Amino acid sequence: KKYSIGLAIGTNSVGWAVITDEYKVPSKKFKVLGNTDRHSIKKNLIGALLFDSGETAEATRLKRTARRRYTRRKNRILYLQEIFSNEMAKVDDSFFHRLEESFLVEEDKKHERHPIFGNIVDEVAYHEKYPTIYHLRKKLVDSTDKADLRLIYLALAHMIKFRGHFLIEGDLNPDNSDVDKLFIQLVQTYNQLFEENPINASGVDAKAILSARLSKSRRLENLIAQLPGEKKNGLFGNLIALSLGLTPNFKSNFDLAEDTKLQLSKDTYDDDLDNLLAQIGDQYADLFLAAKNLSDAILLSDILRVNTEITKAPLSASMIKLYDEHHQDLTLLKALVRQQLPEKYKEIFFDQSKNGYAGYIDGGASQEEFYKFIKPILEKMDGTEELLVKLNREDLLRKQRTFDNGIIPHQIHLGELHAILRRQEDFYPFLKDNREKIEKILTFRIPYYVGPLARGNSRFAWMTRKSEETITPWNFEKVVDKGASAQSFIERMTNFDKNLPNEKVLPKHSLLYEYFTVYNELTKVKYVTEGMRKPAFLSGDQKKAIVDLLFKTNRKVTVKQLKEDYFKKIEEFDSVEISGVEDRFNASLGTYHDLLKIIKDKDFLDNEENEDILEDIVLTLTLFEDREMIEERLKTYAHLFDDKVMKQLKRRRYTGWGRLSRKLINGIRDKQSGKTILDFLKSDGFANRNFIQLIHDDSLTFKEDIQKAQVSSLHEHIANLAGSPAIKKGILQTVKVVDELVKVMGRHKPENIVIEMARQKNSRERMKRIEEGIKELGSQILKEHPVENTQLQNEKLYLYYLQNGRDMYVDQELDINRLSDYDVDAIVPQSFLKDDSIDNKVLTRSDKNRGKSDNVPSEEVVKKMKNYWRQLLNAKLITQRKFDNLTKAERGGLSELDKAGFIKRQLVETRQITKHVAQILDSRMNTKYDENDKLIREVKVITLKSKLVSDFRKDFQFYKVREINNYHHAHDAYLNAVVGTALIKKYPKLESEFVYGGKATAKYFFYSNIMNFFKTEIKRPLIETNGETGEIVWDKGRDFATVRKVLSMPQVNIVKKTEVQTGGFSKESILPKRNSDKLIARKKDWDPKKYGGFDSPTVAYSVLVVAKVEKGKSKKLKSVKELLGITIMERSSFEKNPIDFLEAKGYKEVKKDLIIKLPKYSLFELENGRKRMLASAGVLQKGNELALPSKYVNFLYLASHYEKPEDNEQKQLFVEQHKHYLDEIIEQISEFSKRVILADANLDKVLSAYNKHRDKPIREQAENIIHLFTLTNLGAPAAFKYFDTTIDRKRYTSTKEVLDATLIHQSITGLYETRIDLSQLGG
RNA sequence: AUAACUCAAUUUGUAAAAAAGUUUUAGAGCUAGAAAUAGCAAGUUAAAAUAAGGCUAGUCCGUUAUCAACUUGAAAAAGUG
DNA sequence: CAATACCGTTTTTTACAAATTGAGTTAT
DNA sequence: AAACGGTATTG
Repeated sequence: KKYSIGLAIGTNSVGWAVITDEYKVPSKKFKVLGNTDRHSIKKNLIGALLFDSGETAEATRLKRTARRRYTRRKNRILYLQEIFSNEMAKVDDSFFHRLEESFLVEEDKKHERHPIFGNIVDEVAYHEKYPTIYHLRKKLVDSTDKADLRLIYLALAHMIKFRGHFLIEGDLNPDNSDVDKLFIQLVQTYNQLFEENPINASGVDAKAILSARLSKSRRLENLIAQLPGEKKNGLFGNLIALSLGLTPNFKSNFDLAEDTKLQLSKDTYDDDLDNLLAQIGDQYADLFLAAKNLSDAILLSDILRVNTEITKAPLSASMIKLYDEHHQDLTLLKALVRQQLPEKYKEIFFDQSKNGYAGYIDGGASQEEFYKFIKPILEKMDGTEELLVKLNREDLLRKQRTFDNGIIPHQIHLGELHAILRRQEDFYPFLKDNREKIEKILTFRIPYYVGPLARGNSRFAWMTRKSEETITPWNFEKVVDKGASAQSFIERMTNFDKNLPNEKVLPKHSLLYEYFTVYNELTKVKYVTEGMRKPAFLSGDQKKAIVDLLFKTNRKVTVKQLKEDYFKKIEEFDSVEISGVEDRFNASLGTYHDLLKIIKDKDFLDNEENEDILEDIVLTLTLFEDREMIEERLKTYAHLFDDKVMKQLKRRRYTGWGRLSRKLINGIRDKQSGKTILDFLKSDGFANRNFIQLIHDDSLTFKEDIQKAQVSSLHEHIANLAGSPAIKKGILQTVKVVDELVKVMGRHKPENIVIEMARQKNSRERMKRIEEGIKELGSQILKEHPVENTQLQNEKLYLYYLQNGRDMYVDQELDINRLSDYDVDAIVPQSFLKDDSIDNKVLTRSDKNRGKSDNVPSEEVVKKMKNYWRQLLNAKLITQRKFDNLTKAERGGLSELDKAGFIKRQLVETRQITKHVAQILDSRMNTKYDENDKLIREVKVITLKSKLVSDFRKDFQFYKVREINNYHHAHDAYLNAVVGTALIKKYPKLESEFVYGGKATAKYFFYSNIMNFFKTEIKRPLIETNGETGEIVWDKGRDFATVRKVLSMPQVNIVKKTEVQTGGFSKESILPKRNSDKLIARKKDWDPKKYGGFDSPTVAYSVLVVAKVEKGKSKKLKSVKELLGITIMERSSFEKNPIDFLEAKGYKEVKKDLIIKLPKYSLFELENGRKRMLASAGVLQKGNELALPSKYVNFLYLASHYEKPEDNEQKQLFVEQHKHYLDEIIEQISEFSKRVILADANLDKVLSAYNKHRDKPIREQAENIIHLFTLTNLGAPAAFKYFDTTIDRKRYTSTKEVLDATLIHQSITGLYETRIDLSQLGG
């Protein structure tokens, strides 16, 4: 009767198992529906659902936002053409049409094929005169002549279409007129102060050096080499760093506290410089106001590098510089190939397949791939000197439109747009009148805090209209309510107070929130001095004075400040011992001081009468980050403040939200006392009750008034947990298998459910970690030992680099060729913490350098290495967490309680995600109440970590080999049920920890020995029992036999979740034209034989069609049965009307009643038990699991790791004994592969390989057998190696055989099947 | 197990922007040759598209999540061994 | 028909909220 | 980032 369920919850599977009293897995007879002659079947109640990962919403979002970018850029051009429409119609009334049809081949074009002037002589003339658009852009900026309107339009349209970035705020004029002197205005402002060590400027060419072909980083070095007696990280070299753009320490420059890096482009900087200047005095911001005055020209230099006082179009002129240089260098490279290498010219200048010029210009070859190719050639010939200077500088044969124009800000483009408009407005009255309109098309940008400009058909939209009517760059302010919209952008994402759930949380930085924060910490500080019996609470008055004197004067108050500045001076004690605060108060009045600095007067802060004004100011400063909108919402308090001060508040932005509301903190009243929570936190007699105390006090009304304010789908519930969509898919399925297992078990609930649930890009972030950390350390280790990204995925090499080539425990340089002789020691030993992260790993010469094994590293070490752990910490080359764990011995180290804590974590699952899954299953199984209206827990939900079954597997030789088949998930769920239920039968004490719903030494020994009742020796007995109840928990000499027998059962229900495919219509590669039915038109009228198009559409699902086709001149109707793949693009027109769709495909007399949907993984059974899974309309997958006997699984396990005491005698002697298990396994793979795989040629290749490698070691043959299973695995054929032989995938490239096979519709567990024979439909 | 605070690190979800890439056309190829083909010249730029599309017609929406079969249901889901 | 092999859009920036993990403080 | 279905090309 009684039973339990076991579950193993992964991202790609749910393992499940039903067990009874004696840890047995029952079997039953299940109906078999359908049209076959089998009416029923025996099944074991063990199984696994397999499924493809749920994906994140990201890909979908980056597509969505780019789509919106595309539609808006189109609108940008359509705004400009609409302005030009009238006057364009008088110059050339087909001009906008010829442009829209530029894509179409001549035979589909309505107008003459030359787009700009609609004839060949004028178009050839345009290109000879304006080889690039930048040549035209410069001309229209500088020239004063009336221009052709078409030419005007094309220059503005290109600037509006490719308009650059919105990263810099406000206005940009090119100033490169005085980099030869701005530099020497700052050499003199710095040479007045440091008049006792003056810098020889020697009219040195700063114009060149700072702003060369080369970088910023280097360009500093090269300037400071040209200055005798100046450390390149000295005060002038530090300033000069900034004037480029880098963050120096500035710390030793002036010998202060911590590090005072700046950055002239960050907004922090106006306000930040007086953080350094309010240390060294206002007398030194003429050395920074001469170092902003060059922070300009250095900004623009790397793009522009053309004298700006001879063109208002420095950008286009720079582009023309690349065009001319490209022209010269190529006529030269051509001469120098002809005179010195002429046999190669065709390859370099005609062959597109090869990454020469032909490849660069007309093939698929990149600037990098081109440069890589001809460096050999260009140096394998003299004369090519100055050409190679450029190749190394990435200045050689540059295109104008390239990866690096990313840096160009929209303000540069706007400069030329403005210029051109000022020129031609003199001739074109419409341009003068619409100059501001046009400039606005380039400039306008929907604010991120407004979002889609929707009309309540966008699930993503939130913006509000003042006016129902079309939004435009021009009417935007008058029609969008930017304020309402900026607020919703935040409010629609923010929390409500969990205790008063209709009240919204306060801004984290609210003065009231911070008062709450401080008083809560402060009302539990307790002190003791001279002749006081015990330590006591602070009082009301005491807290007021401590708040008033200390908290309202310094960001941090320290325990020292509370001893020396308070108790010493007002309470007059010589020594005071305080408890509840260590070092400094976590809470602080951050906003109080921020606001004191900007509004001078403290009486205004301290005056309660105007608390509401002050809360609304910070709410404004939190809600918005647009200083305009701040200023607009702040000007209502401009009556109560100076001019100077509104310019300072306008700047004081804040970020973050509380967990609590104003109402809860300081509105709601204890009925009795009439006091708010904050009221109590300020003064609560001699009780000094906490926030969380007051919430839970029966003596007070807060507990029930909160109860009053409280308020009450599965799919919804799950999808709204915090966790990876991948793991959320596993969760929903496990809930659906549990629901099925209850139905099969007669709607009877289980006794218990035992869940356990598993734990270039990686290599580009690491390289970023490495580069930035060494830059911060200033270490030449990279020049000494250079590294490609992808070899930093070696754990020893990455740790070597993150350690600056040093032993992390000794202060000795590590030799980079000896990593082999070096240990990777865990910081917290693995014996306590199962963490394989870089966060708890370190590289050392000898692991023993750490100190003793049984703790965190030695104080001796910590003492000697510390200053070194904090260089790496300040460099991001370790995290605070690694740092805190390295140093821990100086704070005492690992307490016996700490160690016991960790041994518990290894067995007790604490992750919030797995707890919710338990809670869901508890709430769903336990729904019943008693006479007294108490919840009846009819079902215990039990949570294990994976270590328990992994240990139990290793400890009793129930080895998993993952790659034999999919059974191990099922197996794990079974072993969870048995270890689960057994464990709380032996120790009902542990329900505390495992069931939802000298004292450290004992705990420690207890949990590390908890699992001993399974073992016969450690002297303890066969039958094992519950002390109090006298229940049998484990027949140690029979219960292991039932576990061996269950794991041996060949018939385990494995189910691949069948799925309709969704996603991109096809691959995205826009292919060239080819004659081929495969190409898919990128638009209705673009025949892919003329225009190219898409390849490879995804089939959403396949559909069995029985119909007729026409054959012959005759069109005699011929019967067909086959699968047609319905593509994601097609699916919706196929569903609107199945018939019409198939009839358009060539089908007749379609039998509509035999159309079967066949989603991906649809399972078919053929001859001899052979099964196939549908991959697609014309591709199948391996649908069988190979049930290898357990004696072979174990042999493969141990064999494959001879790297395993007197226990390893029996282990290595079992392998050597049963070496003939090798042949017996090869034979099991071939009998399987011959009856079900049908890869005749691939089998011969594995057999020849096996027999050829027989004299090789057993270990090495077993590792290689484990590869051979990929031959046999369920799913898509895939390549594997045998030793050195590669066996390429034998693929199933037709679905015809399944048309006459048996379709098997499986329920989620596999227990219920509907079997269809398809030989019984096709006429 | 749970709440607030502090510090660090993660993960999820949203919006606003940028630069390329690719595709077709445009940018008169020249000269010998009956042609097959052979010499030389040339190249850096632009337009337009960037899921087909959709109706709600917005400067919106269009790749996430959810899916055995049978009956019921627009669906969500429920009933069926 | 089978064996064989090739291919696959990419980078970057700004603004924000939430939950989570894990080292501290105070509590239910 | 592979993995593995689309595609062509080869007899």
